[PDB]
Amino acid sequence: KPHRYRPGTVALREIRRYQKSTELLIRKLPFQRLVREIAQDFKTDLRFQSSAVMALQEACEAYLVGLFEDTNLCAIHAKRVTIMPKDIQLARRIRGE
Amino acid sequence: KPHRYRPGTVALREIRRYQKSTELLIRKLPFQRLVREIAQDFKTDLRFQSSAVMALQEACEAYLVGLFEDTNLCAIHAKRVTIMPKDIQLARRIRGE
Amino acid sequence: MDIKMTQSPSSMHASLGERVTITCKASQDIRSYLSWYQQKPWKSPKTLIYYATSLADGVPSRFSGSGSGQDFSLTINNLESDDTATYYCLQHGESPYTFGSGTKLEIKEVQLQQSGPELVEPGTSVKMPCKASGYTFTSYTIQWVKQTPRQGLEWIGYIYPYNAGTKYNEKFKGKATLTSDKSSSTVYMELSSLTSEDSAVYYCARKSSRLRSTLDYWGQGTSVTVS
Amino acid sequence: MDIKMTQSPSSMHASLGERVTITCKASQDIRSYLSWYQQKPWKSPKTLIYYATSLADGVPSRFSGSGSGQDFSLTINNLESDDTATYYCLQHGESPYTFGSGTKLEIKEVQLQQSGPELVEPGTSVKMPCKASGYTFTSYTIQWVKQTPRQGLEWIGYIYPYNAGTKYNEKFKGKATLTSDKSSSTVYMELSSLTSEDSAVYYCARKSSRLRSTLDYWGQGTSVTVS
Amino acid sequence: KVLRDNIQGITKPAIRRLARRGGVKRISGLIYEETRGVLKVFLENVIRDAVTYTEHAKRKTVTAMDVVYALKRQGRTLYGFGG
Amino acid sequence: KVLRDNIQGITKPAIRRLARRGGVKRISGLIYEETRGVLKVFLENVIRDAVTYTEHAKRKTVTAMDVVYALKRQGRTLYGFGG
Amino acid sequence: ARAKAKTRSSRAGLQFPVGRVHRLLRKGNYSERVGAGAPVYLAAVLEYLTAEILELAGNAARDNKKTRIIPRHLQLAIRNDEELNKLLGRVTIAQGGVLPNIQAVLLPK
Amino acid sequence: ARAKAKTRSSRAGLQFPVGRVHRLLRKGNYSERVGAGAPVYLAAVLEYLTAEILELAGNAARDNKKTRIIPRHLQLAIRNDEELNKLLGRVTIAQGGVLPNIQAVLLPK
Amino acid sequence: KRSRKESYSIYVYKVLKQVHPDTGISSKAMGIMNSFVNDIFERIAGEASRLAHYNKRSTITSREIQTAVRLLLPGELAKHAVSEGTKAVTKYTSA
Amino acid sequence: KRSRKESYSIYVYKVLKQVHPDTGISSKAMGIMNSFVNDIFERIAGEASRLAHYNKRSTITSREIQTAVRLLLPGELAKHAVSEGTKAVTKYTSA
DNA sequence: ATCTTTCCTATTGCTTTAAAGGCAGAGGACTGTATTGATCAGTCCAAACTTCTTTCTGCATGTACATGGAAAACTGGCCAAGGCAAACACGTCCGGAATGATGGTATTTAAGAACAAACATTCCCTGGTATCAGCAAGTACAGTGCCCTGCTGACAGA
DNA sequence: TCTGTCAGCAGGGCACTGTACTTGCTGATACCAGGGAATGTTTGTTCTTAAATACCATCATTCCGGACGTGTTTGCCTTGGCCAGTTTTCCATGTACATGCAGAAAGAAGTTTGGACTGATCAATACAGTCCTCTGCCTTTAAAGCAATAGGAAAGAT
Repeated sequence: KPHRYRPGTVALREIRRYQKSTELLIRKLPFQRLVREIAQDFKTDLRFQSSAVMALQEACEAYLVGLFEDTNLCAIHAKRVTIMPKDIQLARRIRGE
Repeated sequence: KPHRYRPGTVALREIRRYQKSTELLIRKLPFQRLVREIAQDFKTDLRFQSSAVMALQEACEAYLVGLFEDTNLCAIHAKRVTIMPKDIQLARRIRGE
Repeated sequence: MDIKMTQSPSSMHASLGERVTITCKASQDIRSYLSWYQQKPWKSPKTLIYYATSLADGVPSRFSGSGSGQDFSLTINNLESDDTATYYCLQHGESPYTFGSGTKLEIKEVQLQQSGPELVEPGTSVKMPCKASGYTFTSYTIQWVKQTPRQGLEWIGYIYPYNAGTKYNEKFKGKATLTSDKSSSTVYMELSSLTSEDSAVYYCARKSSRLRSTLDYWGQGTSVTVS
Repeated sequence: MDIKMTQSPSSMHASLGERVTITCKASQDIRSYLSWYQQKPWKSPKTLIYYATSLADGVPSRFSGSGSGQDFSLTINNLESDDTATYYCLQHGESPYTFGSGTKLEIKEVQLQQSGPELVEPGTSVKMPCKASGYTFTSYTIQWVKQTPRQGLEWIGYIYPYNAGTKYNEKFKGKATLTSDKSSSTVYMELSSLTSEDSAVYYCARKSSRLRSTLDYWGQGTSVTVS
Repeated sequence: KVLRDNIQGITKPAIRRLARRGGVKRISGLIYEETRGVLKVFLENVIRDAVTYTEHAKRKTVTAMDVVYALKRQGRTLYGFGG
Repeated sequence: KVLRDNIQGITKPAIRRLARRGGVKRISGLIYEETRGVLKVFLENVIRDAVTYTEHAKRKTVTAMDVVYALKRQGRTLYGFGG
Repeated sequence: ARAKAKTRSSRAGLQFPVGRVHRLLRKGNYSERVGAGAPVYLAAVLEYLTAEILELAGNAARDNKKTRIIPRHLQLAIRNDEELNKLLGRVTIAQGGVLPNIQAVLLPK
Repeated sequence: ARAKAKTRSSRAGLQFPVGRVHRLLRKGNYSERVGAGAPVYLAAVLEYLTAEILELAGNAARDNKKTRIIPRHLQLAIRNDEELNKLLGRVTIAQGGVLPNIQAVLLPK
Repeated sequence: KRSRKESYSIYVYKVLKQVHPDTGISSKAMGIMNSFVNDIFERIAGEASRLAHYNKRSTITSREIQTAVRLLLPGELAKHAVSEGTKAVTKYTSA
Repeated sequence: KRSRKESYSIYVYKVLKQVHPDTGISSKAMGIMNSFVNDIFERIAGEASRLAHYNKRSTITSREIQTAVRLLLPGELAKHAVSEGTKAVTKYTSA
């Protein structure tokens, strides 16, 4: 019988792992592509400094991490451990977003 | 037997009544006493313009109404209709207070 | 009570290069809340002028709008083969929006998806969607317009997805009902108790909540036929 | 490795209205993180000077401290009738805080509530609270200090209610355990495996998270006696 | 002349009306003390800034303009009092 | 040259990693599209402000200063690029 | 000869004061120098926003069979429009009240 | 003849530049005039805040057996302190990460 | 004598009479409108000042005001405000 | 020649060597400290400017800075910053 | 209690990023003059505080009980964990060109000063909107009565 | 002697009636917004000076595109565990509705406090020119940290 961790064990291990570290969690190249895709709707033939894309990725990841913290609090408020889309919606609504 | 509305009917009636109106819902004199009491800890022998207390009461009532709206949303999130102190705590936590 | 809108030149003919002037008169003051449209045959109308002087997005400077109060006019300077269409003036200074009678001229990304043509027997009800994309859904009302060969363009009502607030034309009260779904970014138009005269083409058009804004982008239209 | 604190005068006598000086020598550099306390008998200490030169709130200008590095001094200019007390120097420049031996001098609203005296048989555990009021409870740490006639003042540890962080003196690791209850704004000190030497007076003191802030307000002191 | 216990002046029916204007149909019994604590914290925060503004001007009367500035400093702009 | 559909480049593992850093233990299957929409809205707003700042400067390259100013204008101050 | 004075508001076709706006810009410590068109632009924008809010508030008053605009009408105008509500999202309007809304789950049955 | 120039930072006992701070206040369009004590006071406050954060970050680096302060240590210093976190509550530290915290409900039984 | 207090009351009243000839306005509503005008003025002026400072310019011109309007006002409000400002500046320059 | 870029790096490093003689600092940490110093400078300066404008004063003196520090910094941070500022001004006045 | 997997700890190399040293220019300091914003002492009246007195209206307390919240149980399905193959992200390297920065000219435009007057603020008055009170009119809530459908005891068929 | 079916009874659901609340109209009145009038101070006009900015050319720095190779990450599929959702029950705890008490509100007067205007004046800051030295950019060295390998210990699952 191959070894298996029960559900929730590797989840907690990953929580500790990614709270201990500080590296960016989104892949850099696809995020750069997304940034360029969005920007083309406002001004064609734009150029981006590398530091500009790095700053955008830092801001977006910090924002998403904070939103997920609020979402987790909202999910726990409903006596759940799974986060649903309605939890994100409630977090955004209370935040005023 | 005397007439008696079932629980929640007068609650909805009062909700409509106080959402239709605009007047201040806290009594003037006790709120003024509270305002003077709180300021007593920062500087003694302070005086207040009537407009200052009116502005404070307006701001406080608006803040409390908004906070109760968020609390009600939080309570409905947990499949309840009764707001509880944990709902206020969650609303304030998500608001960053 | 409703503002009757009169376009004097019911039809006209012109050649290339020359100037044209189309006048539209209001029975009551509307304070420059007038919009001009161009409708090719079997196509949705496109906006030319809004607020009685401002040029709509993507429209060349050949089109010129002027006037205020109750007298308004539209001017085209350098005519082309592309200018063969019907032109309407729309007033939205009062609650029942009224289109002009229309003027036939002949020369010798925001998107609103709409369903295809539908056949229905009298007495039933029909529900025609209007799926919008390319912009913030809640920030713009969705207007509904009925076009017939006899009565021309008629304004039905709108729904504001931001708060689900609706305003209906007194003629279509009860007959028409509007609802919206924010998750799908779609607005639905319900017609109850279809009659022979209810056969028409129904357009959904985007209008901002701003007072001077007009119906700027139109759906392709859903043609409804009643046996 | 712990910083031994040496007060040069162990006792002294002086008449009213003449200056006296108490010196406190630090074993290792602490960079001006020194405080002075006055403790009348059977009462909790009161802070006089913090950061080695700054007067605490409500302390008259007669008291003055000076020095930096490893040599510090306290000066009282006009000896009032009530200046007779025991004066300690506390260093908090490094993690294990240490008090001075104490100078017994004699001559010719933030509030922390503590429980009363408790008698406990050896081997059992005791849980003494420290109720706090008059300030933002989570903004300040609560510091616990043990006083005995023989060993004098000894620092146990602290609890930071903002994040429940704790730090303990090695002499009390395992012996002591601090917990906080933000709902009641109370901090609990837990002692386990009581012995004869654990008979002491335990004080809880408020301290800001700011590095230069010292133990500014103290509790009444819970006297614990082990049979 | 000394005021000690006016927080209880924010009575239960007043808090009920505030909740009703917010759309609350049912209210727990413990909501009132929580609401009083929240209101006290908010008032302390606003009045501290108002009194700071008053003291900087070397005045002894807290004007409505001081309250408006204190609110605006906290992202709670208030129209209708000389803003 | 053109870019069509890179929102799907924010893959499910990346969203799960972001949630893990946020302390999430269990994630619903519908969280990923919701997160993609939220991220797209946030990026659209920030990039619009940054591009406006760039255009006012009559430059055609978006600099880190433009992004920092755009984030600051939205109450999301970012340290580590202010120079 | 000396020309008759003509106020810059009338020259720009505005009702709001271009001169007062220019003086406020100069006195507000916003920049060392202020361009000629800056006060005209700012007065025009302020007048536009004022006209928009006033017309919405007047429509709200008409819907209520009232003749004068009160703070309640301003609140109704602002909070019934997504763009104005976003512009004034963190603003409190004295004596404005709140919009009537009850969550559907609280209604009977 | 002119006496030996003495930098105002040394005259005030500070490490931060009083002269640069004064020039930035003058060129910042904050007021028509700037007093002599304003740059000294502001430089002292900025130096105090810098020293506080740096010392907390250095202690955090020491606890990790590290010799150099990285953004992670600044994040740890700021977010472990209520007052600094309140001051910088709306600030994102690049490469700071987050504090390791897990809700008690999520831990295994 | 006492200091004179300036306000946008007369101009707000003129605009109201332009858009609603028969509608009045209460004193409290006029105070709210004065507060609104001052607040929007302060927002736009501060944003324009920051725009000028970022670009190392000593002058706030109509370009700075236009960019501040674009940044602050959301959606169609920005477009219509820009249109009105451009129209006003063009008319002012024409005369 | 290239345009020079000013920063608080050398002063931040001086303070670091003052508080931690042994520990160093990375370039990214130094940039974060520069951003922090600039941000707090801007906050205090803007608050002092608004204080001066409210009281119809043309000068930002140490009183405006002190009041801005009291309004901005929370809790004991404010009082310690005020103590440091008062000490610096007192030492400067005596020259 | 035992087996498996993960994390943590300790060497050793090498890598790269921090720290030291040097030069120039631009920006900070020093001295004196002008002047301008700000301090200090008087005075007045606008407004804040204090007290009294009705006058209720709203708050507080108490009683009956309807119903919403919380616990228990139970199951379906939705998500975690692991395996394997392929995608494509990361690194890196070079070519080309688009763009930002610098310098000199010249060119438009804004600051500053002085005077006239015209626009804005404060006072005064009045009349039209809005508030209050009484009486119908409509709406909706709650309970009762009449009609209807499914379950169970006794009858009828087998 | 055994089993299925029908009338009586229990439980639901729709319609009618009593009743409380909110709205709508009419009339009276009271009080707040709008129009007319005098002063002061702030805006407009004209001219000069200078300084901020447009434009044009050039250089060089940096960004975009493409190309290849390695190997870590993502996608898809399978298995099964445990968690979200549903149903049931009970009870305690909020809601609704008396009745009585008292203090909040409003009008009035009296007292008092202090905010702001006025005048004199005086201490501090801007401006200017000069000198010099502090800080930023360039260059070179070495020590903290990352990576690879191996071993130990803690923890999960059985």
